Amino acid sequence: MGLTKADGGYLVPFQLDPTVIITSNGSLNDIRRFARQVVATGDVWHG
Amino acid sequence: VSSAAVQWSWDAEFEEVSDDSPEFGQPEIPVKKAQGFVPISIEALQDEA
Repeated sequence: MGLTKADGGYLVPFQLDPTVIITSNGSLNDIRRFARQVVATGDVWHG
Repeated sequence: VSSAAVQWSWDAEFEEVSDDSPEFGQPEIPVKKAQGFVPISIEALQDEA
């Protein structure tokens, strides 16, 4: 009788960590720190 | 409910009366439905004034 499932390993509680880990890379970009940002009202901006 | 009027008559002495039962009728009015519909985009609902 050890830790194998068929020899008593079915009595051990199952442990889970509900938190999720992000596995993507993402992107870090810096245009918006230098560029000119405007707020529009319709669907087209002219100049 | 609709009906008509009883039809009297001028009768002599010792004269049998006539059967003057009225005749009823019932109007009927069914109810019908009308609908109108116009969709909109999410874009226009925000941009248009």
